[PDB]
Amino acid sequence: KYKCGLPQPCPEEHLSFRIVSGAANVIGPKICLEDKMLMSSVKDNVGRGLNIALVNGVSGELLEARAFDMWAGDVNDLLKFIRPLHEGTLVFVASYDDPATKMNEETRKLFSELGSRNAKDLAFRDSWVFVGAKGVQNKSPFEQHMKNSKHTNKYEGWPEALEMEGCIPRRSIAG
Ligand SMILES: CC(=O)O[C@H](C)C[N+](C)(C)C
Repeated sequence: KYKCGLPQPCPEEHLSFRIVSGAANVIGPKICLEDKMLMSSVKDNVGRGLNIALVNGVSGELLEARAFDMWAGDVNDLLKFIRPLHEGTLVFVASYDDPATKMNEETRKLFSELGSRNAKDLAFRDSWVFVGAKGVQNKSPFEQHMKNSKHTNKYEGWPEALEMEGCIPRRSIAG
């Protein structure tokens, strides 16, 4: 195993990452970058809702990681966290339990501008993992979504946890 437990390394200056979303309302998510856990139950920084790590796209430094309660939290807290990002900031997102109840149109639009295809349709108890970036042009290649649906839900009441891994190119110091 290589960085973050991937089966292959990420060469050419790329950042290795792995995200696992939550399982129902009992197993928290985790976000790994370059073999370091940005968010996990061991770091004790995850919670129900959206678990978001903001990362410098040049250095890979963690700027901040926070969980946002999407059931009872004020969505303006989430919005203040994700709106004023510098160009190239990477945005790692893992849902836990319910990512959607407090999401509003402004939040869906901002995630879309960060590269999300699934934010526009996110609904109660969906599973979602996503890596976006401030200034991305096309949609992100790192996004998975599972709808909360009784026919397919792994759990009584919730969809399965998602696992996503990959290699992210570094931004240059140019500019
Ligand atoms: C700038 C741009 O392009 O962005 C980056 C590459 C990141 N992701 C995550 C989206 C992949």
